[PDB]
Amino acid sequence: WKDENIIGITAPMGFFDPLGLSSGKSDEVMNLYREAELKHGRVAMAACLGWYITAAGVHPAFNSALSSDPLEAAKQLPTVGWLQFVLGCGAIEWLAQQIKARPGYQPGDILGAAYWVDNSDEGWVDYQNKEINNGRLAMVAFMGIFVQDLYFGNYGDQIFR
Amino acid sequence: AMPERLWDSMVDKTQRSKAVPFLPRAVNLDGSLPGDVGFDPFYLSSIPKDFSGFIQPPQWEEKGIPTLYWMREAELKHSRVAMLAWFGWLATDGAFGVTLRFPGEIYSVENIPTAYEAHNALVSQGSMGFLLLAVGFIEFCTGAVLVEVAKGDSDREAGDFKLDPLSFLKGKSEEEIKRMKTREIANGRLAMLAFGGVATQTALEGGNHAFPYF
Amino acid sequence: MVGAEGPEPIPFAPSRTSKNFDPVGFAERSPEWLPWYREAELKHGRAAMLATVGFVVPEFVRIPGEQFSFEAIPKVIDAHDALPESMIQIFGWISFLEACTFPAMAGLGGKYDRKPGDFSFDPLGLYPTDPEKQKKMQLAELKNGRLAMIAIGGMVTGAAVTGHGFPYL
Amino acid sequence: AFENELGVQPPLGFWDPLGLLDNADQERFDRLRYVEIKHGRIAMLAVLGHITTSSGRTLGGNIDFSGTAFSSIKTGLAGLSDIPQAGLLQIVAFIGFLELFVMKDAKGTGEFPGDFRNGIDFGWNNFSDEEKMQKRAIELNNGRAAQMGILGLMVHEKIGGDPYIINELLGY
Amino acid sequence: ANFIKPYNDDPFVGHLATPITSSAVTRSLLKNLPAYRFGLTPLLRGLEIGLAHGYFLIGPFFKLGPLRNSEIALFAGFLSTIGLILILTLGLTIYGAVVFKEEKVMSSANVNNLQTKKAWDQFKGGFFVGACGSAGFALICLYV
Ligand code: CLA
Ligand code: CLA
Ligand code: CLA
Ligand code: CLA
Ligand code: CLA
Ligand SMILES: CC(=O)O[C@H]1CC(C)(C)C(=C=C/C(C)=C/C=C/C(C)=C/C=C/C=C(C)/C=C/C=C(\C)C(=O)C[C@@]23O[C@]2(C)C[C@@H](O)CC3(C)C)[C@](C)(O)C1
Ligand SMILES: CC(=O)O[C@H]1CC(C)(C)C(=C=C/C(C)=C/C=C/C(C)=C/C=C/C=C(C)/C=C/C=C(\C)C(=O)C[C@@]23O[C@]2(C)C[C@@H](O)CC3(C)C)[C@](C)(O)C1
Ligand code: KC1
Ligand SMILES: CC1=C(/C=C/C(C)=C/C=C/C(C)=C/C=C/C=C(C)/C=C/C=C(C)/C=C/C2=C(C)CCCC2(C)C)C(C)(C)CCC1
Repeated sequence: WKDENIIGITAPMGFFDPLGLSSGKSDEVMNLYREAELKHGRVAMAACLGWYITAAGVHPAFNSALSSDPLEAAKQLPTVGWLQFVLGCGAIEWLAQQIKARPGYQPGDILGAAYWVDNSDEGWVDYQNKEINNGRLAMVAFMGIFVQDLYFGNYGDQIFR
Repeated sequence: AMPERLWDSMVDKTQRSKAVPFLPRAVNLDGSLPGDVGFDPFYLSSIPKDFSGFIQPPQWEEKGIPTLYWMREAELKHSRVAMLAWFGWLATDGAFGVTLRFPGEIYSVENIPTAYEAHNALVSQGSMGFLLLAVGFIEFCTGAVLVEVAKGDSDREAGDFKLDPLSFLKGKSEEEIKRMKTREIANGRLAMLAFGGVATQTALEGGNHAFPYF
Repeated sequence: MVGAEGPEPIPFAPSRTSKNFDPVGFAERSPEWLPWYREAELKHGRAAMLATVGFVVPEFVRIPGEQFSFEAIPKVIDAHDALPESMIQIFGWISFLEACTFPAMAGLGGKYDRKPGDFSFDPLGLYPTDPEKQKKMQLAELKNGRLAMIAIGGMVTGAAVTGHGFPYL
Repeated sequence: AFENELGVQPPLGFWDPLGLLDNADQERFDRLRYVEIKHGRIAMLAVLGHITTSSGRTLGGNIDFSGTAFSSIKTGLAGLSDIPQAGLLQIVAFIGFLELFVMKDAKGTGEFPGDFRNGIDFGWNNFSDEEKMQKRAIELNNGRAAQMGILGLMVHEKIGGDPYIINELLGY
Repeated sequence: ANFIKPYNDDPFVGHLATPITSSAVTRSLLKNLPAYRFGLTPLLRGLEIGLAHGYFLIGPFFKLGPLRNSEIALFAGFLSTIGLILILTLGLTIYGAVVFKEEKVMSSANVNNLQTKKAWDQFKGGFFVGACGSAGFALICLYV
């Protein structure tokens, strides 16, 4: 699986896998790992962007809150405003299970782009690396800004601002 | 990571540098230049960029300077300026016995007590602005050569100008020239760090402005 | 494990031995990281040996200066936070030595000719002539470093618990 | 090797992330099975002795001669100091005497790890071989799920007020 | 890379296969809608469709109605959803009465086919049950 799924292998650490979490595993558990990693990166990339915009000031619908750990988790109402969102992500997950039980499917290809590209166009391979490398930088960065607000009071930039 | 790494075309994994024996020698260093012990722990000589682009842009024509050559040319100019600047900074402070100052009231002790306030004081007056123009003329008349050597049209050594008015080296064996050249470099190196010392201490919270600056 | 020395007859206190000590199998899983692992194990051991004696000598000696003194600081565990002008400075010069190490790390492995840990650092001349004594020589550095890694983790954690003198008892 | 056993089922399949079974023989695994079951058999009873106390159904009367009551003792870790000392000494000596003698395979004729039946069949051959493997997996999965339940109940009662983190939402 | 090719490898056919037409999202979504799902009686096809339409046709009648500000704002509009469904069903009856042809041979091995006269009638009656029932369902859900 390591030699057929070249996406994710870059110059800083060509196939960085210390601790042997990947050593001698079936495809089905391996394909789970890649589909988990891509899902974590996508959510973290969208969380980072959604956290910076609410932090920077522009929080548009009802004008409620600037710090966005208050806005969501103490303040936004549990009964409906969180129920629906999780329900709406649940229908996307259900839809993606129908996506996964088809022939010729990649570990993380919801759009079904493998119908137009066979992964041997480097530009495709190269662009995919851009998504996943960024996704990786976003997972650590969301954890960095979440601990920063869970513990301290500062929720914005501590490095440049 | 599956291209051919850039660490191989610029690191030479066969020999080792005289300075820092645990690192391999950079490819452009030799024993050829004066004052050389193979010292380049950051592998700067090995950067494959044309640093003559700063003077003339690379889009003007085909052309390329060796990176090592441009560095030596810099290091000589950094040496020469620092040998004079350290010497000139102390001499106007009276570190050699006599407080050496230009004739005239404007450059005397009463208007400028020590060299530390000579840059800001002379900048307002204009004598500083005049020296900027005078250096500017020389730099422009001497930095065009870098272009010639980068076009392969010259066989001039780095930092070499026919400036030997007292004929120190006319007819000296290459062993004699190389040793003399090493003196320009070793004394220049010590004076680059001497000026960095003097300019730094003299600007912290304490620190005097006497001949000794500690 | 073969060639690279280190596993040798020292009985562990549970009924096992260190004749080949790799419980979770880092040798067979990712053996390309083996030169990085030895190089790590060394640098952790070298700094722990120096920091062990670095706790011994500042009990009775105290180099001349007002900034650190017994009257200035009685508890040598507090020299970290109360001399920060010397702290950044030691940190600054280590960063000059660690920075010239990068290109040795960048070709750590089969590309550069050197074995991990092996600076060309022998001014006095004490590394011996033949393998029989040389492998014994490299082995004595490993155990002394490993004994010193576990040492200062017991020394520093002891001093926060007991708050006492040098053998802590 | 050990990928088609009782304990392997959907959704996760054969779930060995850390890799303990990459260098396991028969003997290495039979120790892992025998006690993960035992960890589960504790935790499933740790759900039963626990729910009925927080629901309030307590034993009638006092506890001893000297007059401690069952209703006064709270639920969770804080109730361990309300029980008397010699009362805790009878419980620990019980569960000591349990595993030393009677939770034991002394005949050597156990069919599997976790079998304490000791050759006295209770109607286990009444089960067909598929029904045998069904009931052995239900105990295990309820064993595995109760471990994370009690680890829930111990950590949430220490952090928060009640252990029932899932009954905390939508009104206690 | 190219994300646009002729549909079904037929360059002269007048269609383009784009990510809006044939991608994994739009393939699995359209294949599970009741007008295209495998394994549905034409009654069931019409039932579901009707169940999902009568429920939201409610909204604009109850809110922006001529009697929206009265104590009988819910009644006014529910009645007018039924009148909308009667017009839509009437368009379904007439469409199938003219598009499909009656069958001579009693021969019928596919009783499941939707594009037939017999099945369209079942499909039309399922739409009317599901749309009046979903109109009544949010009559209960809004009366709160
Ligand atoms: C960080 C320090 C460090 C590092 C990098 C190494 C590296 C190495 N050791 Mg080593 N060792 C150390 C400290 C270290 N040692 C200490 C303190 C002891 C004394 C107990 C030993 C005793 C020891 C023996 C007896 C042997 C080795 C061997 C080896 C080599 C092969 C094993 C391997 O790759 O695993 C190292 C890979 C790592 C990723 C390092 C482990 C770091 C873990 C993940 C930290 C996790 C926490 C840890 C359990 C500490 C507990 C404290 C607390 C958190 C509970 C390798 C070069 C073998 C050898 O020489 O092979 C030729 C061998 O026989 N080691
Ligand atoms: C959910 C998070 C997650 C997941 C599931 C993966 C999974 C994977 N990564 Mg990966 N990675 C991640 C996060 C993740 N990574 C992050 C944040 C980084 C940046 C350092 C990377 C950097 C990275 C590189 C450079 C490479 C991979 C590769 C791989 C694949 C092969 C290695 C493997 O099997 O690990 C399995 C991973 C898991 C089973 C989950 C990790 C378990 C964690 C929880 C252990 C402890 C977490 C950590 C120590 C917490 C402390 C830090 C902080 C966040 C608290 C595999 C699909 C390789 C690849 O692409 O091959 C094609 C590869 O070259 N990853
Ligand atoms: C983890 C992702 C995430 C989560 C949980 C939230 C959660 C929240 N955001 Mg937020 N947001 C996000 C990402 C997220 N945001 C991103 C990426 C942006 C940049 C566009 C924003 C921009 C933003 C603003 C300006 C505001 C919030 C607000 C809110 C709150 C109300 C929900 C809302 O109105 O969102 C609005 C934004 C969205 C609903 C878009 C986010 C979802 C993306 C990923 C769209 C993807 C949908 C799907 C992939 C495509 C299907 C449909 C499509 C094909 C047509 C809620 C606390 C308000 C708030 O509470 O302020 C304090 C508020 O003022 N959001
Ligand atoms: C790096 C060299 C350097 C620099 C930048 C300065 C700069 C300064 N000196 Mg100074 N000085 C130096 C070396 C230097 N000195 C040396 C080496 C000596 C001793 C021999 C002195 C002796 C000295 C005295 C005695 C005094 C100064 C003073 C001053 C200040 C005003 C001078 C002025 O405006 O220019 C006016 C001078 C000129 C315009 C002279 C012409 C300079 C030419 C154009 C330079 C180009 C030739 C150069 C040698 C390179 C040759 C070409 C090259 C390719 C080889 C100014 C801060 C005055 C002051 O304020 O003291 C506090 C003052 O009284 N200097
Ligand atoms: C892991 C097991 C466990 C533990 C440690 C506790 C701990 C506690 N319980 Mg509790 N309890 C549990 C299970 C547990 N409970 C079960 C299984 C039930 C219902 C039968 C209850 C019902 C219960 C009541 C009704 C009361 C307590 C009370 C108490 C407290 C005082 C001790 C006492 O009187 O025990 C009482 C123990 C029991 C009534 C039953 C113990 C059953 C054990 C777990 C069976 C396991 C051994 C068994 C012989 C195995 C059979 C194998 C077979 C094949 C031979 C204490 C906090 C009292 C209190 O003060 O409340 C706070 C009280 O009034 N418990
Ligand atoms: C007038 C007069 O004299 O009356 C007075 C007398 C007196 C004495 C004062 C009285 C009293 C109080 C009494 C009698 C109180 C009794 C209290 C009692 C009897 C309390 C049992 C707890 C059992 C537990 C916790 C079991 C845990 C069981 C555990 C933790 C297990 O999981 C066992 C496990 O085994 C499995 C299943 C399988 C094994 O593989 C693994 C293990 C071993 C771990 C009264 C009532 O007031 C009346
Ligand atoms: C005749 C005789 O004398 O003896 C016979 C009697 C009899 C009956 C035949 C016997 C038997 C077999 C028995 C007793 C078998 C028992 C099996 C049993 C009791 C199995 C429990 C599983 C519980 C699980 C998995 C719970 C997970 C619970 C989890 C993961 C939770 O979520 C906890 C949660 O709490 C949080 C953290 C928060 C709240 O938001 C939500 C909830 C509450 C949901 C014996 C042994 O043969 C002895
Ligand atoms: C600390 C200073 C340090 C710098 C500053 C630096 C910078 C670059 N590294 Mg490098 N590096 C390490 C140290 C440093 N690297 C270490 C310790 C490792 C082992 C973990 C390491 C590993 C690799 C691999 C595997 C590759 C690699 C490359 C380049 C590259 C050119 C990019 C370009 O211009 O295309 C640049 C600028 C790639 C190459 O040569 O080809 C594409 C390549 O595969 N590196
Ligand atoms: C906006 C949007 C969207 C969309 C969505 C939608 C479009 C939805 C819809 C929904 C709907 C539209 C729903 C519906 C529902 C319905 C219902 C819920 C019904 C019910 C019914 C019932 C239950 C029944 C009834 C009845 C009958 C039939 C008979 C008689 C009796 C009764 C009355 C009971 C998306 C995702 C794209 C994205 C984002 C945005």
